[PDB]
Amino acid sequence: KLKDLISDSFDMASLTNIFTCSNDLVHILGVRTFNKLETAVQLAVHLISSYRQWFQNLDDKSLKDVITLLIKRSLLYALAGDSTGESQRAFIQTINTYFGHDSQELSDYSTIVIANDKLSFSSFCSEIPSVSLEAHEVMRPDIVIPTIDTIKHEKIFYDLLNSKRGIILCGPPGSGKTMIMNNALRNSSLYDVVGINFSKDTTTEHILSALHRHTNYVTTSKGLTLLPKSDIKNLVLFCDE
Repeated sequence: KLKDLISDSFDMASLTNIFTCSNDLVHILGVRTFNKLETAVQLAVHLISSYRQWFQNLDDKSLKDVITLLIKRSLLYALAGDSTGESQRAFIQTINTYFGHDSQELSDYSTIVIANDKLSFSSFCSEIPSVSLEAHEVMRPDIVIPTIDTIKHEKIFYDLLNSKRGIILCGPPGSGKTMIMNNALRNSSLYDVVGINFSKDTTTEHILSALHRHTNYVTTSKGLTLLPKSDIKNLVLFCDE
């Protein structure tokens, strides 16, 4: 049922225009759409399967709506996830134009959250509380001011990480990329961070030693030797620069 809904949810006649418009866009670390397709499909399928038991009680219209919204978000963050904020917004407008208008419209910060005691869906935007600081807390190297963009980036970073594919965080210096990664992975207790600071000269032996610091070799009759880690909690080999 879910695979039929995914296949019937998006049709290539609509997506040709989306891909062509994606080509007409400035891309930092530019990669051809033929390669971004893997990220788009993987993220879309992971997002759709993350709620695969909460569609049974949902009517088919709303099921199609939620599938289309997830597809739109994955396409946005794969095709145009490496562009400027304004370019992304233009791409939400493009996606909403080219997809059918009978589906839920992706917004700048559209998200899906749900309670099992009271079934909830549809787009939720600007639900971050505002906090005021004391006078003596103006500048310390420990104070973060959460905004809509920071929450959005943490959410999409976590969603990409849960899809089992690598993430490259491109940004100007002092944009808090490691800050976003730390706040995204410290809230959950399923990923372990092993940071590596790349230098001008770096050998594979550094990566191997860092992995061996946290990971334990195993030997099996099938699969020969494998390299798990110590615990069930997953690993993240964050390699900066």
